[PDB]
Amino acid sequence: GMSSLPAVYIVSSARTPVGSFLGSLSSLTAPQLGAHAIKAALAKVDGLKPSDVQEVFFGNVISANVGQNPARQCALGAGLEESTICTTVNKVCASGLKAIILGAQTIMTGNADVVVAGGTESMSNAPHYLPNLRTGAKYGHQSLVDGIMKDGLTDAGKQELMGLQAEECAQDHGFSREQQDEYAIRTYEKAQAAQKAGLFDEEIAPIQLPGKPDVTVTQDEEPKNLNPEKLRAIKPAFIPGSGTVTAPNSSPLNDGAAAVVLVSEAKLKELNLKPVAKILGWGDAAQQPSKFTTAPALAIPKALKHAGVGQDAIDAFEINEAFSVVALANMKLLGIPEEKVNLHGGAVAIGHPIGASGARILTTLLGVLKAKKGKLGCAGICNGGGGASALVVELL
Amino acid sequence: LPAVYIVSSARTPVGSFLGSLSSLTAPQLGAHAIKAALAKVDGLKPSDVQEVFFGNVISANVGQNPARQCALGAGLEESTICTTVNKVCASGLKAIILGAQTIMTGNADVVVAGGTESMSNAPHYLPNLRTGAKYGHQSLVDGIMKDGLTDAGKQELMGLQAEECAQDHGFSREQQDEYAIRTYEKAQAAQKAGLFDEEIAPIQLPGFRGKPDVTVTQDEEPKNLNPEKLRAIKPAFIPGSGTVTAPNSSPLNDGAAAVVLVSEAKLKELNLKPVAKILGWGDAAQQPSKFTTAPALAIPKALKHAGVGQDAIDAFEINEAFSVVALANMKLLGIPEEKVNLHGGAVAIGHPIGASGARILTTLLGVLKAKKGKLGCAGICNGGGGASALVVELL
Amino acid sequence: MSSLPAVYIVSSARTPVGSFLGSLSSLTAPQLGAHAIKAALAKVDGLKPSDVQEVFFGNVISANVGQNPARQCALGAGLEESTICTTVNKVCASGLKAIILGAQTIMTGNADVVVAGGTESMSNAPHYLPNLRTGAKYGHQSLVDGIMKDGLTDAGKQELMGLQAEECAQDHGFSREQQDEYAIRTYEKAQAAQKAGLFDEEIAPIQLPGKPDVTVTQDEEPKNLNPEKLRAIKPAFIPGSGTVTAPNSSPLNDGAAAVVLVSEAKLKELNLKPVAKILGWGDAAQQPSKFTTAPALAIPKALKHAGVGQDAIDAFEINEAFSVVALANMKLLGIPEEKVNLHGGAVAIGHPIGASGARILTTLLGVLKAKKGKLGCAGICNGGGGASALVVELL
Amino acid sequence: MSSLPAVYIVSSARTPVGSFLGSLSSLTAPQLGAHAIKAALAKVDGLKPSDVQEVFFGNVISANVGQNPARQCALGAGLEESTICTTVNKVCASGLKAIILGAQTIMTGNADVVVAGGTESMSNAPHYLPNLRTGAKYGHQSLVDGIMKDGLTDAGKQELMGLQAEECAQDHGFSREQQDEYAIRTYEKAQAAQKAGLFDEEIAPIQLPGFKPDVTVTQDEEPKNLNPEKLRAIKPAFIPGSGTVTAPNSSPLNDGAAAVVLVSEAKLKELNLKPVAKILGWGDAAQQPSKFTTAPALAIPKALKHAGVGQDAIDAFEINEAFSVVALANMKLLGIPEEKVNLHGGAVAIGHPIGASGARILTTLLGVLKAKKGKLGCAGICNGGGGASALVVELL
Ligand SMILES: [Cl-]
Ligand SMILES: [Cl-]
Ligand SMILES: [Cl-]
Ligand SMILES: [Cl-]
Ligand SMILES: [Rb+]
Ligand SMILES: [Rb+]
Ligand SMILES: [Rb+]
Ligand SMILES: [Rb+]
Ligand SMILES: [Rb+]
Ligand SMILES: [Rb+]
Ligand SMILES: [Rb+]
Ligand SMILES: [Rb+]
Ligand SMILES: [Rb+]
Ligand SMILES: [Rb+]
Ligand SMILES: [Rb+]
Ligand SMILES: [Rb+]
Ligand SMILES: [Rb+]
Repeated sequence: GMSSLPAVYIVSSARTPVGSFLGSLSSLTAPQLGAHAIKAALAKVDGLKPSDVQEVFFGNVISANVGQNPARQCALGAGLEESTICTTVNKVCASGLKAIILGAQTIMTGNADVVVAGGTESMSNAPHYLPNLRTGAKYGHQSLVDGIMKDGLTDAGKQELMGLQAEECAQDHGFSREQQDEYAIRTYEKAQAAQKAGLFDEEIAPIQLPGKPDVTVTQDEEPKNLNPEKLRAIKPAFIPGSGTVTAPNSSPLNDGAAAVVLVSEAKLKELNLKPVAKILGWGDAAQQPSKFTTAPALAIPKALKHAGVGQDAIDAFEINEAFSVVALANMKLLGIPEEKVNLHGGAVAIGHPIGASGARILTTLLGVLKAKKGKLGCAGICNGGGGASALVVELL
Repeated sequence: LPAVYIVSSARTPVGSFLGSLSSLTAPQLGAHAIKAALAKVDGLKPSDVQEVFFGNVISANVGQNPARQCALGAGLEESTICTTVNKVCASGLKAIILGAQTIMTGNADVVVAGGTESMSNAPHYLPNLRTGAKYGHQSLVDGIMKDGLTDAGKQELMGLQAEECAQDHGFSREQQDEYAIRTYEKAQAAQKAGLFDEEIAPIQLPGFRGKPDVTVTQDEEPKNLNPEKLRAIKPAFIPGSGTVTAPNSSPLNDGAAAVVLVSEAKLKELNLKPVAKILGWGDAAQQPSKFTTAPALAIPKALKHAGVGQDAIDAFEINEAFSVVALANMKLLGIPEEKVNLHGGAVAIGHPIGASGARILTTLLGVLKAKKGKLGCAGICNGGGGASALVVELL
Repeated sequence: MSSLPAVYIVSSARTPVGSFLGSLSSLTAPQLGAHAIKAALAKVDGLKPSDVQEVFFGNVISANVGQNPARQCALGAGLEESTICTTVNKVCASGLKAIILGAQTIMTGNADVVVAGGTESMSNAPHYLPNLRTGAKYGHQSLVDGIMKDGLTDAGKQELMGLQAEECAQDHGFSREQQDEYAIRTYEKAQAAQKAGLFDEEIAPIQLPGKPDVTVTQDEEPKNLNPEKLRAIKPAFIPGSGTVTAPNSSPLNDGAAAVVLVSEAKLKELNLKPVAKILGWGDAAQQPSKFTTAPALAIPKALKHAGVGQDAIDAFEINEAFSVVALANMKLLGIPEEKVNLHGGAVAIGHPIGASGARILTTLLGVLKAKKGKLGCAGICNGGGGASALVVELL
Repeated sequence: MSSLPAVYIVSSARTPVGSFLGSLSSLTAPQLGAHAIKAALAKVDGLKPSDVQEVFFGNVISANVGQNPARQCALGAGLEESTICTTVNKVCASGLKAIILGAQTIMTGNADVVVAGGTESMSNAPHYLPNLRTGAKYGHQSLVDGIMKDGLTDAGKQELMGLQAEECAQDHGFSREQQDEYAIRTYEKAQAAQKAGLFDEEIAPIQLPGFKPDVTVTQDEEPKNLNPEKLRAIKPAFIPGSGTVTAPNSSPLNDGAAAVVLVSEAKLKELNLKPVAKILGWGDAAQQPSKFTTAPALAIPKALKHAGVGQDAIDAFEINEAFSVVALANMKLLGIPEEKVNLHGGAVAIGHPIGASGARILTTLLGVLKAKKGKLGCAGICNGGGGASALVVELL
């Protein structure tokens, strides 16, 4: 059981704003975004130094042309000691949450006391691939492969976009274009309402862009884009005519990063640190790849069981909105009412930098718990390939 | 914390760059190694495997989650948890470490861990098509150079980091060439004595347009040694004064390796016979350009974590990123070469970077069984300034 | 020359000249060329498009335009499938060499009605991947900009034309200031001609399918004159001491131009009213990096072929590949600027390279009419060392 | 043409024709062209390379060849920087239209010594990336094969010329078997000519310097590849099942160049040059693009009428074998017996470097007239887009 293992505390978290594809943060690389989130998270822990960080796990999916070990570049960019252990993690969309699980485990096996974990993604700076230049292609037109499509959005087995599998999800659990559109509208409003109230101000670390004075990106870029008129009238994106999944009710392509700082019980009292939360348990699950959309229906109960906590005891859920239908399907399958789900909006309105989103939603979950005066939270995120990861936190 | 047992391991032949295995993708190599290792364990079904950690560095164009593709191609259940890991050249060993940790915290009873790389199939990148470039010649980036072989800070290839290592600790073109010949001869002796045959799962490549079927059983590189050609070849990274060459460096390669890990409880429940027991591990890191000598920190950290002294180890696998890397670390730890890489190393065998961390552990178990040894240690440096080390006991 | 059958220009037309990636960048080179051909034929009272027997059309950067750009221009303009079509490349002189060949084909009796001219879409010039058939096993590769490679780079020196312009400033002693004042004068002349409607007759406006429809009626570059910015900008090819700038060089541009040529017998048969008579021509060439002053050879040769003295020419068109090219040829030939490019030149109007040779001829006929002149001469240098020139009489 | 100034051929020369990515693939198009020009000039006793005033050179796929391929050919062959140089593109007819334009430039008195011909390096045709200047934000992108785009595809229908060859087989009733047995006969004629040394005079062997032993390329690469059983058993190349056009009975893709040296009557007498042949006339013609296959049935009578020569007076024809079916159809339409056609084999067996073939077949034609003691020859060559060019010569 968890209680036979040492405790792990979150003592801070931070995230960049989430920029739009080729948008506000498109000039920064994935490690520049990662360094920014790590540095801002560490600056929040009173009593802890960046040189105290021993190990880093950082998610990143589309690592092509990012260079050697994205996590190492995030760590050194943030002013961490060159002695820091750094590992990049790829569990597609869940990478940012699995990096946190692996960070927690490294404290629990006793191999570190201070760990930074999270994820980063610069989808704007994902390149195109030329796959056959070494052996040559003697004759015929050839292809420049979009690295986002190939390594981020296509299921490897069926060679099928995730949106076509989200469409399969809509067929599977009975959710219409209208049901997905009105959900999409509601989470955009929740995200806009949070923005208007300043409820992202704590978690977000504004970015200063050089160039005489500086430009500052302080807000997530996608929430303001809501136009309910065009949203309900838009042509569907994956099945012309009878499709239900659209770009407005799907997650966008985005840039962003998020980071949490984990410490062991020894270091927490030895440095007399203020803990923000405790990790109570986690769960990974996986099923048929084309059914990844509902893999949180397995991961979430497994994480609750690991934590020894009931689904009704949870005050707030973060169920990552890869698509609107993903949130609706898992809510129906679990019997979770939407009034406890994605209370400041979700990825459909906020953005989905795929390697970071597992940590982004945990960052937001902590804000939701403080803002709405809850204690227990559960984050669940599906990933292409059939999997999902889930985590259970107690606000301290 | 619960004990972690290795019940089997397997590896592909290591193919040469654009060579015997260049038609196979990294998930194809990885799946091959996984189901080969699982077939060696009687009493364990492939459906018993709950989680997979697989190393892979140059993942571009491999498709979503290389480790998931390795697991599903190997016949594992769609319920398996699959994570791809990149710690550059240490990826295959760090995957095994994460796998053992997952057993130790009680979240899995059967884990497959390892690594794969198809350097033959690493693409080139066009990085500015999305925003465009109005006028000017543009660059196609070689993914091997950018994401595998170039240090991020210095923007210098690994062979220049290895020239630092030579000047830092005092090894000449002669001492590195003599070492390369010794490890080539050690690799050729093992092939002839059949000492790789257990650990290598041969790959069948059937041609069927009237073409003949092909079986790859050997590692492709060891046979290529020519000491006369080796000694007289020109330097590769610094003209005239350089000590590092292509023959005394590791090559680019294709390969995969896997281990099956089980918990103390599952080993008893299913009546499994263990091959080894993981005793401890250690990750370490220092200045990025000095990554060549990071094993000098990782290896003692892994020895200390395991409660085992340096003089107790029967054999070391110190991954030969370059001949000079083995020579430098052998100097700083005080290890005699008579207890290092006893069946050859990556200079002669090949270096599919994502896989080598698990490749040298696989070969290490073959060293201990053949030499009738008890305690083995493997450490592997990685670009960025880090290294990973692991200590096993044969049973 | 006079001892051969006479050749008459019965019409001419040009597109507006669009800026690089500007107002005409959505049209392909054959679409621009077809537009110019159709508009030239529409001006000839008593001649049908079906009477056109043969086409010569210039085009330099033909990559990805498809088979035989000239044939595509011809069919796109509505000419018969019986029409003989040949694409011509003499780099920047292509459009004028095309007209020379068209005249010769009438002179040797093989046609009575010929359309000739040139077209270029520099906006739609592709990038090249040169080594994908045989492969490149390892290393960063390049994507070659087709404009630089096939248009603007001298093959022997592998230096861009701007550096040949600097050779010209050094060889004939023209400072940054002299080049800048020339550039301002030619922009002013182009703007004046524009505003006075003097390009209205020669230009065939282009309608783009719509948003609603957009019509392009004016050359895009002339309005861009800013004298203060032009005098203060940094030099574009040699830092610090350079003299050649983007303002005082020709730009990259899109456009086409065409003339309709007929024999003397066909003029009478169809009772056609000629606009001008071709009196003679000349090509010349010298050292490739000195292509800038090859018109100082080709212009005297064309005048001698035409049996016309230099002083009798009422207006010259000396193509402004750079401001320094006009200055140097005016100096070498002793031609006063008051007789040169009277409605502006390519520094201000634009330089679609395969078309400019025919573009300046169309403009020259307009100049001779507007300024009440009879004899004109067009001269255009080209990458590689060459130049072409042609003498016309306005009737 | 009789009332027009005379034009003499004083020499000709061609490279060996190399297979696609074969014996000559390391040479650029201007390197091949320079070789042919220099070799042709070396044959003229009493004429210097510095006497050449003007050059017309065919070349179709000029992408990445650099400025003015013809100029590069001329300067590479050692001609003066004063030489006037123009590159010509009438697709497959380029090399013969170049010679026509060269003859005209003598006839109008603007030159007395002209070199004309053509060159193609199909091995070194690049691929194109068409949308890098404006960018392409998202999606896989095409790399266009320059051979397919600029050499082999009719611009109107976007149809490969092999498909229009099938239209020819259907239009004129030529079976798979008629095309195959024609192909075998022309391979046999090429082999027989090769073996008897009948190409030795016209071919200029190429010496490739070793980077490694030097390599001399002496013979055309394709004739030896004839395998009659495999030629008859191979699948069709363009229409599965019912197709009649195959790779063996079509022209290959090839590298090579050819050149002729032309002089005026005055210059022939001034330098006391020995003429090889006289150009008697020429003709170009065109029709519906997809019927380019039988455009030589228009060009040949037009060139004969221009020359004042009857079809029956011709001792030998070169009808360029773009496809076997092209030679069969033009022989049928014009009533020309095969025993007068391509007496040393044609492009199906020798190869088809498209910018050079128009000049290559004229060089070979001069060799056939000498070997067979003929006097009057006619070369005709169809070209993509609907055209053809033809030329009549008299051996002196
Ligand atoms: Cl998965
Ligand atoms: Cl590292
Ligand atoms: Cl030239
Ligand atoms: Cl045509
Ligand atoms: Rb701090
Ligand atoms: Rb903040
Ligand atoms: Rb959206
Ligand atoms: Rb088994
Ligand atoms: Rb085996
Ligand atoms: Rb080696
Ligand atoms: Rb008309
Ligand atoms: Rb008329
Ligand atoms: Rb007009
Ligand atoms: Rb300009
Ligand atoms: Rb000679
Ligand atoms: Rb010869
Ligand atoms: Rb053939």
